[PDB]
Amino acid sequence: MNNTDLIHLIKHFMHNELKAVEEVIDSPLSEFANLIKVLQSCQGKVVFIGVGKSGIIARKLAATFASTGTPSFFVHGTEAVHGDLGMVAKDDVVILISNSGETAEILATLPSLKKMGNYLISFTRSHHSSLAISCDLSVEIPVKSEADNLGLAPSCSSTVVLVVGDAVALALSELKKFTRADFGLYHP
Ligand SMILES: O=P(O)(O)OC[C@@H](O)[C@@H](O)[C@H](O)CO
Repeated sequence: MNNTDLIHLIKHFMHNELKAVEEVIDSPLSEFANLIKVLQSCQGKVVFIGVGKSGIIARKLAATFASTGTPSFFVHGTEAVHGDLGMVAKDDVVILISNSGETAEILATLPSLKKMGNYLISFTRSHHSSLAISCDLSVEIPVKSEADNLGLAPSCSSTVVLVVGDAVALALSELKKFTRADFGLYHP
């Protein structure tokens, strides 16, 4: 493939991701106000749980929440069922990220988390997913397709969830009057 065509091929995939983000910005995001309110009410930490590429985005979002004034950390969904559920205590709020809302490893956390009693939020592509049905607040982040021809590689979905989560973090940060001086304290 010549240089100009290589460049168009790269821009094709970038553009697919751009479209997926646009689809979400153009959507009503009705439950986002309730999402903000639940997060504002959290008296403990916001614990993000995921596996695979969702889990890597969950790690980014925990770090972004923390760096902008909302204490948060990440627990991997498999490590959770091998003891790390012990990191989650009564006042913590749990956000579980799974694009399908069917990932076996993430659903495996749910019986214990129901016993533990924490407020559970899901980020999935469907309110009808197993995970979403089991959570207290389902946030639906619709993703039509992935960017690859096969539609198999998390690309559109991982990027959309990152943009959505970043915007949530920044709205909470602005709402709580997080300052440059607070930012410097956590970023020496
Ligand atoms: O986002 P869910 O549907 O949980 O899928 C988890 C993983 O399978 C996915 O992110 C993984 O990296 C495979 O692509």
